[PDB]
Amino acid sequence: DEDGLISLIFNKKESDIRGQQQQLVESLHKVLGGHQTLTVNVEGVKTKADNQTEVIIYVVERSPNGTSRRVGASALFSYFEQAHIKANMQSLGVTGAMAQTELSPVQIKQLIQNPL
Amino acid sequence: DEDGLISLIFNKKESDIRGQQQQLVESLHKVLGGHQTLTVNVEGVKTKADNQTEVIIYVVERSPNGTSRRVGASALFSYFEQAHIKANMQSLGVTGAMAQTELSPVQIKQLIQNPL
Amino acid sequence: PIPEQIKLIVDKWNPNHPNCAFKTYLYNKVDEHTVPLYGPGPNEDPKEW
Repeated sequence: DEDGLISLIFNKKESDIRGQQQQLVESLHKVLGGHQTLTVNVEGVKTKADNQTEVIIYVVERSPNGTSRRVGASALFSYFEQAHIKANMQSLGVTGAMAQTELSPVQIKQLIQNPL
Repeated sequence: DEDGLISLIFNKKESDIRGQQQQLVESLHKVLGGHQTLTVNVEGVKTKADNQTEVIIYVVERSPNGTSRRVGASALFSYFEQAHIKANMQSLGVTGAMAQTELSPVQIKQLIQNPL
Repeated sequence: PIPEQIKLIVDKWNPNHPNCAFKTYLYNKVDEHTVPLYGPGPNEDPKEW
């Protein structure tokens, strides 16, 4: 979870993603609120189909004391799945998202008991 | 082991234990970390001598999916015997503890090979 | 006994689970130690589960 990796599927061709990567990364930064304490990093880009591309990201957050660390994957996924944020993501061409952390049974039970 | 029963000896009179049972149970809950996923239950209270009382407890743990079950007796005893936890227990008047599970020979051999 | 059958049929064709009559369970594989999670939700009879 500490590695903070979120996989995003885009309904865009790989060449289009790479061709405008600066813009894509900044738009993701804007979705996060645009503060200078958050930085979006691209871990990888992979074609999945003619017009489907997976983009793996993480977000580095800086503390008031200058320390930096990655936003945990579960925390970042939780933000992106919020209805308002998901809609903004869909406007960028995102059609899905996944975190790598395998949740514990108690975490899963909590999510089922409180799906919202 | 699934019944999760731990017997505790207190250096307190029975009337004192019963008279402040709410407080005693919450202090045990605090020793366990105080989370709302753990609940201390009193199975029985028995006088053993003028200023000695046995209190039998178990702990119910709730999973993220809303399921509940008792903490196994061996697991609970293992927690309470840890040096830091034992000291906290002694501050509540606990002078001894016992689990009912009869360990297997292989379990006993493991404990002797790794007493810590 | 007319407005009962009707309500029961309206109940059958519905996701509210008052004897939904379309009740089948499918087993989704999940590796340990995530078994303790899940954990049904709104209208799950522990009987069926």
